Amino acid sequence: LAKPQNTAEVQKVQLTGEPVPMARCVSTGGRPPAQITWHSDLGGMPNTSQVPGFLSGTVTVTSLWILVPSSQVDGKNVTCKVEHESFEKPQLLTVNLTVYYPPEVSISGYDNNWYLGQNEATLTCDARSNPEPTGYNWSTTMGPLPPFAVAQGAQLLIRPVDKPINTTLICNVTNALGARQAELTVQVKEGP
Ligand SMILES: *[C@@H]1O[C@H](CO[C@@H]2O[C@@H](C)[C@@H](O)[C@@H](O)[C@@H]2O)[C@@H](O[C@@H]2O[C@H](CO)[C@@H](O[C@@H]3O[C@H](CO)[C@@H](O)[C@H](O)[C@@H]3O)[C@H](O)[C@H]2NC(C)=O)[C@H](O)[C@H]1NC(C)=O
Ligand SMILES: *[C@@H]1O[C@H](CO)[C@@H](O[C@@H]2O[C@H](CO)[C@@H](O[C@@H]3O[C@H](CO)[C@@H](O)[C@H](O)[C@@H]3O)[C@H](O)[C@H]2NC(C)=O)[C@H](O)[C@H]1NC(C)=O
Ligand SMILES: *[C@@H]1O[C@H](CO)[C@@H](O[C@@H]2O[C@H](CO)[C@@H](O)[C@H](O)[C@H]2NC(C)=O)[C@H](O)[C@H]1NC(C)=O
Ligand SMILES: *[C@@H]1O[C@H](CO)[C@@H](O[C@@H]2O[C@H](CO)[C@@H](O)[C@H](O)[C@H]2NC(C)=O)[C@H](O)[C@H]1NC(C)=O
Ligand SMILES: *[C@@H]1O[C@H](CO)[C@@H](O)[C@H](O)[C@H]1NC(C)=O
Repeated sequence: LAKPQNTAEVQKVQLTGEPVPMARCVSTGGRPPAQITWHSDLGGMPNTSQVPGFLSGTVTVTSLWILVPSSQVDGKNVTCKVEHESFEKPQLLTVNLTVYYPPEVSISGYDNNWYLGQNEATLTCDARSNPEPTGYNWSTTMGPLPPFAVAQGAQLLIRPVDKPINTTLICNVTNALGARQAELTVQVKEGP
């Protein structure tokens, strides 16, 4: 028998409809051939294959992990387990998935309890994409931003109001692949 060594890269992927290979794992020069299995919180479909090795009697196994690409998987871990009767213990190889996609946006920092004459409250335009977003843009459903709302990069500062107002905000985010956007209505009364 022969002790074979192995590798594993990460096959970068876009947002195609079909299930494509997102991670490869390979054990070259096995005798006998090695056993390759995958383990992770988000299992899919592993497709294995093998070609003759270098020294007569050996075999190199090449297994790829196929899955239907999706935004929440970017950054997640996938582990390949190469087990063979010649190692001290089953060897473990881990890859760091990668998926490019348009920006998914949302706005936080608003508790329906906004009243007249309060202190400066600021909202953040939460956005998760790959690769990182290149530009942020604030505007209103009416066109230009009201005078009490001054834009600050990826955040919008809301100053004190003298009289009640209404305005649905829009955060247009642009990264290297596209440009998306969120919506959001905000109110300020008097009450107590
Ligand atoms: C901010 O807007 C509110 C109302 O907000 C409401 O929802 C928004 C998304 C828009 O669709 C608005 O058009 C809509 O009003 C203003 O106060 C609202 O005024 C309207 C009419 O002036 C009130 O209509 C009432 O409807 C109820 C039943 O739904 C009837 O019982 C009443 O008789 C009356 O017809 C509406 O009730 C009232 N909304 C609230 C929550 O009180 C508000 O004036 C505006 N801000 C400022 C500073 O003017
Ligand atoms: C897979 O690898 C990627 C990058 O190779 C990892 O992304 C990295 O995520 C960490 C934490 O989530 C980021 O580190 C933090 O950076 C900020 C700087 O903004 C710093 O303030 C923090 O103290 C911390 O160091 C890191 O920026 C980010 N890498 C890149 C290139 O953006 C990802 O976590 C890996 N995924 C898994 C499942 O291991
Ligand atoms: C694993 O993938 C291989 C190819 O990587 C599949 O082989 C294909 O087989 C289909 C029919 O089943 C053929 O139409 C293709 O030409 C083959 N593709 C290649 C690249 O050879 C194989 O079917 C897959 N294994 C399993 C068990 O599904
Ligand atoms: C995801 O994979 C990374 C490696 O890319 C893991 O990082 C290891 O963390 C352990 C314990 O924290 C360390 O002993 C190792 O040194 C780290 N690996 C490297 C190469 O530095 C991480 O544990 C994994 N996390 C998840 C959630 O899967
Ligand atoms: C968002 O910003 C991009 C970049 O300039 C622009 O082309 C696009 O028209 C904007 N989208 C909307 C809905 O305003």
